[PDB]
Amino acid sequence: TSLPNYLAGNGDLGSWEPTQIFAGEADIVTEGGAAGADIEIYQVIAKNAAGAMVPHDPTATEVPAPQSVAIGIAAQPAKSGQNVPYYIGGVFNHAALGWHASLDTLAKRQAVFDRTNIHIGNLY
Amino acid sequence: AGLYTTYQLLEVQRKLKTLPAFFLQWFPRQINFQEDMIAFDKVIQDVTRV
Repeated sequence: TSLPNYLAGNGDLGSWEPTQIFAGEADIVTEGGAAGADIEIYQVIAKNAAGAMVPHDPTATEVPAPQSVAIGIAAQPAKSGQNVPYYIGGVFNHAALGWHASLDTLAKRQAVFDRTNIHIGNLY
Repeated sequence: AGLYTTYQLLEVQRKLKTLPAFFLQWFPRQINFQEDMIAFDKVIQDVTRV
């Protein structure tokens, strides 16, 4: 870390791409709750049987387990035991969000948030 | 003659060979900079959408 470089050379300093989370104009609404697992930014979240936030996990069970019904979108990342701020309302670009496996197409990603204040849709 | 051959000097023949500037016509902009490195930011803007 000490010396300069006297010799010529090139360097690709880096690249930046915007992440657009909002895809519409509902009332954006947020809440905070304890996490039960490692949650990434804009990961879709559910609440487990103990009321702690857990990343959304459809087909968790033979009766479906409460992790299987999504409840919000993480606004900042958190480790287990920490508080997670998360969105409960708003219109969100499905592409930016973190999704479970097998929840591939937008047609499925909408089905997670029909009965809800959140709605999830495509950007143009 | 005898001691030394006399001479007439006729004018010197100086060939000064040079490399004239050709490629520098596409590098007209000059930057004198003391910083360690030069940097570019290049932006693509696909405004062709309907």
